[PDB]
Amino acid sequence: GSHMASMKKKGSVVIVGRINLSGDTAYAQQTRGEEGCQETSQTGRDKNQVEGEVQIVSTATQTFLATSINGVLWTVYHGAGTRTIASPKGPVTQMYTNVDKDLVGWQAPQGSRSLTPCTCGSSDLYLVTRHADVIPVRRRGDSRGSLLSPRPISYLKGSAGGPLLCPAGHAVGIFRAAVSTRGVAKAVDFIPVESLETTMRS
Ligand SMILES: [Zn+2]
Repeated sequence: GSHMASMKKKGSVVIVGRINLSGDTAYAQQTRGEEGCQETSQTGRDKNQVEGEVQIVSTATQTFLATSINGVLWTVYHGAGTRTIASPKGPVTQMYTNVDKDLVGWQAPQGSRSLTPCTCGSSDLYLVTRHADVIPVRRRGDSRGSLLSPRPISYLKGSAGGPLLCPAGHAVGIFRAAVSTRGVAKAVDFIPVESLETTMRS
């Protein structure tokens, strides 16, 4: 049994900022502070204007990234779970949920812009972090790339759900997890865009 009257629900994922990639300079912009984030997570009602391809998103416990590709805002299951996302009309249910791929998605919010999936086959990639660093990554397999310059795992914490891009700025994948030893990240695991395309039926 249980005390049914006191049963709580997890809040929505809330967009709290974006990574601006539109000019020649990448930078993180915050669009909501912590108090507003908490309120918005509970109501699921977010009237803020959305712009851009890469959103900074938060739950009650974590902050990470989400990336629009082909009109779907994608992120990692390990960050978002099965949560709704806050929107101007209230909570929006996930359109895709795949724990096996560590992948979830919602319909892309009005005002967002989407990346296009890469078709170039290039192995020279670029990872965009939550701090708007653009880090060169050499692709090493279907789902892995090496950092040209290794760094402490702290640097990548909170970047899950962000994009890996080809030289032409098309989406190659979604960052999933760092590969590290003794706290040093030398590589990254990612969800390849073809996996998203198959999920979408595109
Ligand atoms: Zn490409």
